[PDB]
Amino acid sequence: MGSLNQDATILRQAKLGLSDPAQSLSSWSDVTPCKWLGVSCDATSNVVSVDLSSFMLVGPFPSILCHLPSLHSLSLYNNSINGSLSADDFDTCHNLISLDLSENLLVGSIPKSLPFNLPNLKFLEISGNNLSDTIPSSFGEFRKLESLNLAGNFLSGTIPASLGNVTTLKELKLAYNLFSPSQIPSQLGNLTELQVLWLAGCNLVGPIPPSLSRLTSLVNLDLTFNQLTGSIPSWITQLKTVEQIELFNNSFSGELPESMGNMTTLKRFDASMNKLTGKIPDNLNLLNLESLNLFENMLEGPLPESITRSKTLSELKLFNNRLTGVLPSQLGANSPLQYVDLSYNRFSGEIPANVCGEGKLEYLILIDNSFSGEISNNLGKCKSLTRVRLSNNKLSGQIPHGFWGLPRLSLLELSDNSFTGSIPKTIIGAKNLSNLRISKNRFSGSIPNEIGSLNGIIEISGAENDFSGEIPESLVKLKQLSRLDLSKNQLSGEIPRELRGWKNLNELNLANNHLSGEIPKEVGILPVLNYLDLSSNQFSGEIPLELQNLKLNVLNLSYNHLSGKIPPLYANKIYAHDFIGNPGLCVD
Amino acid sequence: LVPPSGPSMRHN
Ligand SMILES: *[C@@H]1O[C@H](CO)[C@@H](O[C@@H]2O[C@H](CO)[C@@H](O[C@@H]3O[C@H](CO)[C@@H](O)[C@H](O[C@H]4O[C@H](CO)[C@@H](O)[C@H](O)[C@@H]4O)[C@@H]3O)[C@H](O)[C@H]2NC(C)=O)[C@H](O)[C@H]1NC(C)=O
Ligand SMILES: *[C@@H]1O[C@H](CO)[C@@H](O[C@@H]2O[C@H](CO)[C@@H](O)[C@H](O)[C@H]2NC(C)=O)[C@H](O)[C@H]1NC(C)=O
Ligand SMILES: *[C@@H]1O[C@H](CO)[C@@H](O[C@@H]2O[C@H](CO)[C@@H](O)[C@H](O)[C@H]2NC(C)=O)[C@H](O)[C@H]1NC(C)=O
Ligand SMILES: *[C@@H]1O[C@H](CO)[C@@H](O[C@@H]2O[C@H](CO)[C@@H](O)[C@H](O)[C@H]2NC(C)=O)[C@H](O)[C@H]1NC(C)=O
Ligand SMILES: *[C@@H]1O[C@H](CO)[C@@H](O)[C@H](O)[C@H]1NC(C)=O
Ligand SMILES: *[C@@H]1O[C@H](CO)[C@@H](O)[C@H](O)[C@H]1NC(C)=O
Ligand SMILES: *[C@@H]1O[C@H](CO)[C@@H](O)[C@H](O)[C@H]1NC(C)=O
Repeated sequence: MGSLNQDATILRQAKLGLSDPAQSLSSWSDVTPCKWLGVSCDATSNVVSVDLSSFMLVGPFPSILCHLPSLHSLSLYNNSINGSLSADDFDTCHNLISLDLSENLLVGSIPKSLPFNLPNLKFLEISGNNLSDTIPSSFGEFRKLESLNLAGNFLSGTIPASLGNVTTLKELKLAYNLFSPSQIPSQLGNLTELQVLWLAGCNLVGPIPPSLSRLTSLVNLDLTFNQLTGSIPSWITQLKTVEQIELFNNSFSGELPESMGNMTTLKRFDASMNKLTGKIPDNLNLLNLESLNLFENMLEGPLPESITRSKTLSELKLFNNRLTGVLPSQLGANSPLQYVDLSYNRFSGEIPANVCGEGKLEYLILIDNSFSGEISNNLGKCKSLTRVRLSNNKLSGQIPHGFWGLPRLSLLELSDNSFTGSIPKTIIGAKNLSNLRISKNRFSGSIPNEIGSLNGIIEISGAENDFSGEIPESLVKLKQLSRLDLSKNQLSGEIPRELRGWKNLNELNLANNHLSGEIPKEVGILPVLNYLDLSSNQFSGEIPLELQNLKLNVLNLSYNHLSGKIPPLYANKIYAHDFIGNPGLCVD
Repeated sequence: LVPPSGPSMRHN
């Protein structure tokens, strides 16, 4: 009765200083306090823990809760706790083990007296607020603290060296603050129990200090978005339990350490956006590897064959390097490969047949290589694929019949290869297709009528091929179509007179075909057309006067069989190059 | 509020 009375009173007093518009604390306003929402008691009915996470509470920090004599845990995570923290706010909180104030609206400085008022803390989080001034040097005085998270605030100055005394620390998160340009303090090497060090976006400069080799329990090292320099130290290779190394977007140079391949515990490695030179290490036995990212470096050599030992590898992005040679034939066969971007390298040889072996492959990006040969029929059955960019390679042969109608395929970019054949009527199946980009190839046959059913399509770019027959009347009823480029082909016939469906059409480019008849009147009514190229055709008759409604970047009706008079808007001599090569055409 | 500690999803 007594410790229930005391505690119910303390909790209700706390509640009256907060505002609760979602009515999260209705259960506080007949029943025992130990069964109220967010409230936990020990066996003698004393409140031990108060967890109000995600309760939409608004108001100052309810320091009255610290008057609860057995309170060890307080969470106000993800609320709208506002104002600043006073010294006095934690006067009575000396029993607390856990304090979580992350995701609120706190402003002002962290109190310097906090460690004196909170001597027993193990877990302190104030992540994602608007805190400012410096991290107090007095933080070195915590004798028990295991996890410190001040990530995502506006804290200034430099990371205090005194933090190195807090040798009970297993996690230190200071990422995403406004520190002055400075080095990683050497004293942080004292924190030999650290498993997580997250100093991303902390304006760090210089090398990773040598003293951090003493952090042999690191599981996660994350130093992304700094200007760190020097080698990636090879002692990361002899971390027995390392799972994640994140170094994206620094100025690291030299080579990846050669011994990397023996890091069996490693799940994720990212050293992208650096100045790394040399090769990818070989004799890789990276068994637990899920993700490797080395994009935007100056790496050279092959992708080693021993990457196929990584049977859980799902993400591989090495784009924007100087990588050479042929890729492992067995790549993907025994991996759940999901995202693969090897663009802008100097790879050669064929694309592995079983790259989508386990059916998980979504992105296959290989822009700007020298890949050769044909696309496997296995890829043509890879229904997981959403994004496919194979442009600017040495590829040839015919595309698999199933490859044009994969359900989730959004981008099919094949341009600037030697691909042959006709586009099959199985393209009807590609219900999510936005962008077809097949310029500069050697395709032939008709453009299928089935394309018109794909209501998503915004782009049909198939310039410089050998397409023939008429343009399907289907293509008019594609409300979302933006760009139609079928220039430099063998297309014959006319344009449909009815074009009101093309509300979003911006570019229409049909130059260098065998097209005929008059230019439809409704081209001038099209509300967002800026590009119109119908030159090098056999278009005859009078130029419609409705084209004067348009503001065009490009207007080219040259080298046709046109007749009559040029519309008066385009009468001036600067437009004259747009109409040359037409027998029966003059200016007034 | 805060980006997660993990890989970059920059791709072409
Ligand atoms: C990878 O490399 C670096 C990280 O080392 C990174 O460069 C940084 O990017 C930020 C923002 O992306 C840039 O900082 C800018 O600073 C100027 C003022 O000096 C302003 O234009 C911006 O600051 C304002 O930000 C708020 C608005 O968002 C405002 O409310 C506020 O009042 C500020 O005035 C802007 O943030 C700068 O170029 C660097 N900064 C540092 C510290 O390095 C680069 O962007 C990263 N690139 C990639 C691809 O990852
Ligand atoms: C922070 O709290 C808000 C409010 O409780 C959370 O928003 C809710 O999110 C869930 C989905 O997880 C939905 O069921 C609710 O409809 C959302 N409500 C509102 C008002 O947006 C939010 O998820 C929490 N954020 C975090 C990071 O935990
Ligand atoms: C906490 O900081 C953020 C970022 O400075 C503030 O949120 C918004 O910031 C952008 C500019 O980055 C403005 O366009 C918005 O209008 C800001 N919201 C406002 C002024 O309400 C946020 O205000 C800060 N919170 C507090 C309590 O100071
Ligand atoms: C209008 O289009 C025609 C082609 O239909 C352009 O003429 C070609 O110009 C290029 C210049 O690189 C030459 O290589 C070709 O030999 C030309 N072809 C013919 C048949 O003459 C013309 O220059 C375009 N004009 C404008 C103003 O866009
Ligand atoms: C806390 O939030 C409420 C409403 O969102 C506001 O009226 C009140 O004055 C805030 N307190 C501070 C110190 O900003
Ligand atoms: C804490 O570390 C600072 C600087 O790193 C040092 O000067 C001080 O003596 C240390 N204090 C204790 C109590 O360890
Ligand atoms: C990898 O090899 C080096 C010796 O060349 C060693 O220091 C390191 O401990 C090895 N790593 C593992 C995880 O065994």
